[PDB]
Amino acid sequence: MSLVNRKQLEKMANVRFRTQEDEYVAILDALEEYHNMSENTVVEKYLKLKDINSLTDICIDTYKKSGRNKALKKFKEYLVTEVLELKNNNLTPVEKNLHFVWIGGQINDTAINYINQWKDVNSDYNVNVFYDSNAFLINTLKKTVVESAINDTLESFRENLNDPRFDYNKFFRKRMEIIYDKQKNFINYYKAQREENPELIIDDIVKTYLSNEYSKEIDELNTYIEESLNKITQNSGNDVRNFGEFKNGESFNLYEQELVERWNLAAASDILRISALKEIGGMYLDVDMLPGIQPDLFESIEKPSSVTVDFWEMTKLEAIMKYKEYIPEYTSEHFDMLDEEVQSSFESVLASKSDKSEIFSSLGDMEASPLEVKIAFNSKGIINQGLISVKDSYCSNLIVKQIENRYKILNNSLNPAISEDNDFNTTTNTFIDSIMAEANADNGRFMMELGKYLRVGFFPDVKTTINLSGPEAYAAAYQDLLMFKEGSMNIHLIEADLRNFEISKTNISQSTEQEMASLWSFDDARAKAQFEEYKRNYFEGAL
Ligand SMILES: O=c1ccn([C@@H]2O[C@H](COP(=O)(O)OP(=O)(O)O)[C@@H](O)[C@H]2O)c(=O)[nH]1
Ligand SMILES: OC[C@H]1O[C@H](O)[C@H](O)[C@@H](O)[C@@H]1O
Ligand SMILES: [Mn+2]
Repeated sequence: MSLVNRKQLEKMANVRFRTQEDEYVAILDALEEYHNMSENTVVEKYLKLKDINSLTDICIDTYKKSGRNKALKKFKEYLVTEVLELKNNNLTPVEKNLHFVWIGGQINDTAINYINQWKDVNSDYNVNVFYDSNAFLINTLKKTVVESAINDTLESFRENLNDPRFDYNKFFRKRMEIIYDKQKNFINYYKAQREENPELIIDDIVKTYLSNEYSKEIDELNTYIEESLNKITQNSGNDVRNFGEFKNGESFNLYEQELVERWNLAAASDILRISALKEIGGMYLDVDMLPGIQPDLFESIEKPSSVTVDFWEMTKLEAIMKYKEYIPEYTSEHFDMLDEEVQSSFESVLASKSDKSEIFSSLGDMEASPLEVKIAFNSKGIINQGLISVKDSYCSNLIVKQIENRYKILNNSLNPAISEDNDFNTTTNTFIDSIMAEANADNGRFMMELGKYLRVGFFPDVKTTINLSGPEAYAAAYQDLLMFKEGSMNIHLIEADLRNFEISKTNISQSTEQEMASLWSFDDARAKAQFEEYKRNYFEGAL
């Protein structure tokens, strides 16, 4: 399992009558050094392999027709394998912290109920539910602005809505234009207020705005802030405004951009979660994730052949919540579709258990490499709804830097476009023209995903966040690690590469009810059902 020594590499890369060139010798020296590093940190050894890798590339480029290159390229594969060896063999304890994030408003009971299942089965774990005490009204601001735009849009189309099958995309298109205008109005107000009185907090500005523009009662908004603050305080709340390292770092401006300007709480949470992991260590979880089910629990019950795996995984939790009642209002939509015999097998199994510890597994003493961040997987690949990292892991730093470099590219084209104070369509075109002029061979595909940034949260199937602060930033960091580099923009890693960094599937139950409804995005199917909902809501409005 050891990777090659100096002599073994000289045999490999041997070419009769060719002297060892300086750049060849350099690799050889560096390799022997690496084998003298028993007492060094894993990170120190990774950095050595990184330099060995860099010296190998130099040698290859310096002598492109060399009989050594075939073996040198082989040697590079060995370096990667060694990183995985290093990663898999030098494990340190994961700090016993569970980190949840809920920002922008009051947390609901169902989110708390999911959180308590984890608490209930991981008593040795300190729980953080990150919130922003300056920013409990962002969810209200977005809701009010979007509902206002919904109404203005219907009043624009009117009877044209009847006929024929009017293209519902026209609705969301016109509504985006109105949303962009209102949002710009607020952003302009926020910036004017901050520059007039830097002591003002987001919520002060938001409630004044809501009161001025939407005739909201600030007394009521005040009471909601009060209630939200109290509730999260009682539920392991941890204020972002006290997270000093995060506040003073280069990501905080990105966080606030998503929070205050774009109203994208999932993107804001993407930025927060990884800084929390870097700075504190532990395990990050989305509030719609539940503890792993005990593997032995349902073994005696065979999945019917007619039913898919993901369907079966949903019904397991639905079975649990039906008979054990751990979480109020939990759906049994799928469990109920089953044959009565299979339902009986579930209730007989669950009945033979008296404890929640017999139902959900505990996380226990986990360990992972100082090099890595482990990430959840689903049918579509990596997903950052579950993350595991020791404090200050090398990858956590790689991910933070990916996100920041991704936002730097975004904002370089976006800010000038927005500062021309034009409408949605003009702004969009200007921004895309700039994105296009700035794209090259190795970021092209990333750039194609940015063009859509301005509609995030407001138009169906706009998922740009994924490419900016979400899963693609992690894939890119992993490529950084295994490619011995920084700033990868073209992802070429395959599933098997990324599988190296996976969280064991048994540590998380992903197929939950709340996971089936995205809070920051919505698909075409959902867009259609919203649009018709809005049509009928409005018609019933004579009240
Ligand atoms: O109003 C909100 C909505 C979302 N989130 C955060 O965004 C995460 C991702 O939400 P969701 O699971 O809906 O995203 P998805 O898995 O559908 O991409 C949540 O767990 C929260 O951390 C938040 O803090 N406030
Ligand atoms: O990156 C956008 C989103 O991607 C994934 O769907 C994760 O579930 C979510 O937590 C994240 O916010
Ligand atoms: Mn989710």
